[PDB]
Amino acid sequence: DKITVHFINRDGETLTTKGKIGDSLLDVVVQNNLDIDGFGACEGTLACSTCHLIFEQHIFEKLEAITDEENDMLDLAYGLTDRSRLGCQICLTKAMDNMTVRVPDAVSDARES
Amino acid sequence: EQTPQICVVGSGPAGFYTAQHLLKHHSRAHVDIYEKQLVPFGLVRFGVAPDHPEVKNVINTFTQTARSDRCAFYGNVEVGRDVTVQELQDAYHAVVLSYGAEDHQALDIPGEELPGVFSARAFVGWYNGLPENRELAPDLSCDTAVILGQGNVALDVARILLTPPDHLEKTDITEAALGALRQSRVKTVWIVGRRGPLQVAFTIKELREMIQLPGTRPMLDPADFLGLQDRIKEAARPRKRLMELLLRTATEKPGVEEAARRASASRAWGLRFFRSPQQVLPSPDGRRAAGIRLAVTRLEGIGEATRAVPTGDVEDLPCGLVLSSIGYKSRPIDPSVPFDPKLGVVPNMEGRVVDVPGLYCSGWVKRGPTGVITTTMTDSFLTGQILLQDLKAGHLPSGPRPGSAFIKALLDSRGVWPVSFSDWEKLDAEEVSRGQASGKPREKLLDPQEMLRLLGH
Ligand SMILES: Cc1cc2nc3c(=O)[nH]c(=O)nc-3n(C[C@H](O)[C@H](O)[C@H](O)COP(=O)(O)OP(=O)(O)OC[C@H]3O[C@@H](n4cnc5c(N)ncnc54)[C@H](O)[C@@H]3O)c2cc1C
Ligand code: FES
Repeated sequence: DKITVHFINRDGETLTTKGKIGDSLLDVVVQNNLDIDGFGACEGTLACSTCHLIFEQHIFEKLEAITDEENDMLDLAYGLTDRSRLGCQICLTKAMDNMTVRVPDAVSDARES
Repeated sequence: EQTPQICVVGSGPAGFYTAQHLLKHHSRAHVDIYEKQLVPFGLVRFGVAPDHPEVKNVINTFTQTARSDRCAFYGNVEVGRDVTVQELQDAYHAVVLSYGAEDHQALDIPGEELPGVFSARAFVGWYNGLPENRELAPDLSCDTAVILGQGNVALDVARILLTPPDHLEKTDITEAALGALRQSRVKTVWIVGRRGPLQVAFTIKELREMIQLPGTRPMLDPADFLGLQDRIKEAARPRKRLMELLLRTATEKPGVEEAARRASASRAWGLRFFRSPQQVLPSPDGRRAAGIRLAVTRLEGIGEATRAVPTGDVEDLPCGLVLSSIGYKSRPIDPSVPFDPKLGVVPNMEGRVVDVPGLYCSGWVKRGPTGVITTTMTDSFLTGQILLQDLKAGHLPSGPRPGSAFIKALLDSRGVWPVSFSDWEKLDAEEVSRGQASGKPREKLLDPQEMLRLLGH
């Protein structure tokens, strides 16, 4: 890992770690063994929404153009914001070093009905 | 410290995610997963379509959990039959029911037993290798097929029915079903719902796949989307994009390329609205189903208990195959556990089974058959947590607990031989080999007795 990334887990706790550029945040999460409740279930294949992440505004603006394939899975995600993206679709870049991504928590009991 | 003994009834997503949560958030807790089938994973194996392999990837995470030293698998054990819930409650500190929703919603209409009428989920288990469905042998010689209900399951069987057979060649779809699908003369599939477009139960991913299915064209009536535009523009995010895709497809003239594609299409799928199945119409010799009588309905009686009610006008639809995909319901498996026949679930307060200390539940048996795998996952974590929370607070049986030491001896006395996860791995390896030759991920073993012969059982 050449760049650093901060993950704000659902329990407030922060998990700092480094991942070499080119890797999706799912790669950063998986290989670094971060404990994020059921993160990346389909293993980054656009079949779930468990890798959902909330990026910083100053970084969201310059991320790869979101596809329909990603929006299709993102609509089914809870805790959706205006800076949400599927973590496994975002490959790290040099400008992302030290950024802070937040894993959506809040009240998702609403999705269970 | 105490070494928690937890039992999970059912090895599908809800059971494996509850166990996953328990193992992750308690370093000494042990989880034993019971399953009536010979193999694990439930609907991820038997439900998720074979042309949806990406979704079956959650199996890798369950396999990792099952491999944990604090987890054990016990297939070929039908709780409530081979072992009672009361007996599991004596052996463990906590028991979690995660046996999904097996029962199928009957149409309850004249002629629903005519040959050619199947449960959409029986058709699915057919091509997905569920043993009980391997001899379904549906007659696909007729041109039209009608699917009652507009959920994702409906789109799944409609998609499998219209997908060019060759495109399914290298999926883990049973060779038996693929063979039948090659001889199928089904070219028209109608998905009929009791309500309107704003009520479709499917997601945009599965719909998009349908709209772009090779060799097919969509049959949507623009009239079903009249004075419905402004309501779409105001819908919530999850709903909006879905509806806009339907409205677009139903009312916008396709580009030169798309039109050419449709003019070339040899198969078609469509959506019917405001029609409830009134009766399955028989063939001349009355030996099979030849069509279905649909009653025109109206939104009448709104509020919480909203429902569509027949106006009195009917419409007879020609069709040789009728698939019922109108949801399902769990079923009681033990007289020791309470049951809500109306909602079709085990009465519970956020996971805690009503009036039964130490008894919990998760998945479809807890919330109903309306959640995808991600929904089931986050729901199952909540149950695992409320259980750990009761443990910490001291609200679960104190002390000892023999767990499997007791149940093993018990099942032994009863002549029930359990299938361990490692036994499953020998079977798994076998199915994967059989998939080598034909270039498929695997070739599922369908014969119950052969699967057991393999394991030495
Ligand atoms: C046709 C179909 C297609 C689907 N496609 C998708 C998809 O593409 N993507 C998606 O995200 N979701 C999909 N789903 C939904 C997904 O399958 C469910 O959300 C998931 O299976 C729910 O898990 P569960 O643990 O509640 O139960 P299940 O997976 O049903 O598992 C319950 C388990 O309990 C076992 N069991 C039952 N009774 C007993 C007993 N008495 N003793 C012991 N074991 C018992 C069952 O055999 C089974 O293995 C689909 C569902 C269907 C029906
Ligand atoms: S890990 Fe499944 S969509 Fe990203």
